[PDB]
Amino acid sequence: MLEQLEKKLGYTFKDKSLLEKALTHVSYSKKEHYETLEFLGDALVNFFIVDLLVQYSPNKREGFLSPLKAYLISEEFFNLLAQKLELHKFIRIKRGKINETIIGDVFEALWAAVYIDSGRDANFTRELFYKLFKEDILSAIKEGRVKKDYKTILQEITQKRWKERPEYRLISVEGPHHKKKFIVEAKIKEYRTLGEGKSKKEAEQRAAEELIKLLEES
Amino acid sequence: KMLEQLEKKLGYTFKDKSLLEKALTHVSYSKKEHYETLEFLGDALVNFFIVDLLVQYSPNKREGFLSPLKAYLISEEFFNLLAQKLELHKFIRIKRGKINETIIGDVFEALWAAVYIDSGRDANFTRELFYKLFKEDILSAIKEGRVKKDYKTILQEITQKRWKERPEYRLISVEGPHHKKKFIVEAKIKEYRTLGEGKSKKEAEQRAAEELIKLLEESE
RNA sequence: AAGGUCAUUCGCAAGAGUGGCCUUUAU
RNA sequence: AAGGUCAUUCGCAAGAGUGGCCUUUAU
Ligand SMILES: Nc1ncnc2c1ncn2[C@@H]1O[C@H](COP(=O)(O)O)[C@@H](O)[C@H]1O
Ligand SMILES: Nc1ncnc2c1ncn2[C@@H]1O[C@H](COP(=O)(O)O)[C@@H](O)[C@H]1O
Ligand SMILES: [Mg+2]
Ligand SMILES: [Mg+2]
Ligand SMILES: [Mg+2]
Ligand SMILES: [Mg+2]
Ligand SMILES: [Mg+2]
Ligand SMILES: [Mg+2]
Ligand SMILES: [Mg+2]
Ligand SMILES: [Mg+2]
Ligand SMILES: [Mg+2]
Repeated sequence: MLEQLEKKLGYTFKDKSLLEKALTHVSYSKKEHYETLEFLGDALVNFFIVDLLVQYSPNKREGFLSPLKAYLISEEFFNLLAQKLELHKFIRIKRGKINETIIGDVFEALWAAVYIDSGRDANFTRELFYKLFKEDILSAIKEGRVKKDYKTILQEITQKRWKERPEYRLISVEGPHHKKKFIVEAKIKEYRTLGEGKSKKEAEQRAAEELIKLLEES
Repeated sequence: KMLEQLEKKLGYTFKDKSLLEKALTHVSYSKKEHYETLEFLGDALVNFFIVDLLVQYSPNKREGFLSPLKAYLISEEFFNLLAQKLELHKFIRIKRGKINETIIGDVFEALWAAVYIDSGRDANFTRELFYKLFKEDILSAIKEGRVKKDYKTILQEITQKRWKERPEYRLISVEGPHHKKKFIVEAKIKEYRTLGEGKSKKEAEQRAAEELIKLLEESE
């Protein structure tokens, strides 16, 4: 069933045991799993994306490119690129959902696989990667489909205005001990908002988005 | 130019000298044409070189084993060590300021991005050039335990397994001009205490943590 | 890495670098 | 990313994955 991936990919392995290893979670083999390929793949793809950014972005200033990169090398973004490859259909895994973290790990492991299989031909792998995703990446940027970091955007707003940082405090924690929903207040001066999520961080991001919003209505 | 000497050490001659010059130029010297963007590309480029090397020659290729190696091998400190081979500091163009380890580590990244660009974005070629200069020295530093230790992390792993607790760090003193400050910090776990000195809290906590680890290996 | 802040340098301002601190994001 | 820990799964132990929390490092 690797052949469907090999077509979506447009590459055929000279060693299918590499491709297999890259699609295989440890809960299906503690002998041959994506972990190591995931390590190389992260470095290899971060490089692809950054290289891409320096090529096409007119504003080449590190203060501009950086927060772009923080998004385009993120698990959240890798999962989107994986959707083009229907990556979840090829993942050797037993007990556990194929959640965003697994998908992203495989996506990293995959490109490591291609790289090594091509004989560590980074030039080839890079262009193959660009063949698949360059237009998708560049279009996300152009159309503003880049996830905003509201906590950082907020704090930079309030530090310029009041030389202070907002306060996030925990309001409630409810649900089964791994299906928890957090509710968090975010406050600056006397402006107060709420957020809810499945991590303390996620709820703080929501509240902070509301707070940015609230400060603009005023 | 003088660039011929660097080019010699490097084993590569630039087609575009301006490209080389930009990688060696701080913004204090030229707000128009300096190393910042190259530095950005280089960080990703060089990290990859390091990582691919680690995966290639290491028997233990576990995530949680390689990552701490990587964490030292892609650090400003370690890049300053590689820079020495090129004598990078005598080529850097900088105006009102010393050429500290941050500048050198920055230029080390930029220079590699510059070779990369100047080669027509040939990553295979650039990676082999890096290796020619640096592969043996890198592998040998790993082999010979010349890898800097993350004491604060080592220590909290020690105290957590033994006592299910993290050491406590408290500020004892600060000394000097707000831009040339010297910190003294205490690390504590149970009744064991050590002191540490540094030019930043983190560096002092690091020295404190190291001594505490030593203390714990005498009694525990 | 980014923002604020203390120091310092570019005569002050604006803007920038470097050093410290605090905080925040991504990997 | 690592360690501790809560939850959960692999029948328990051992080991490992996933989700939460806390802490630490590197870029
Ligand atoms: N918080 C962190 N501290 C140290 N290294 C990290 C951290 N996050 C990511 N890394 C490094 O980046 C590699 C790839 O990360 P990842 O894509 O999240 O699996 C890891 O194996 C580590 O070497
Ligand atoms: N703490 C950080 N938060 C976010 N991005 C970072 C951080 N440290 C390094 N980076 C990213 O890595 C790039 C290279 O870092 P550097 O080698 O320190 O100049 C930066 O330009 C950022 O894109
Ligand atoms: Mg990654
Ligand atoms: Mg992981
Ligand atoms: Mg990863
Ligand atoms: Mg928190
Ligand atoms: Mg770097
Ligand atoms: Mg850098
Ligand atoms: Mg910098
Ligand atoms: Mg900075
Ligand atoms: Mg982990």
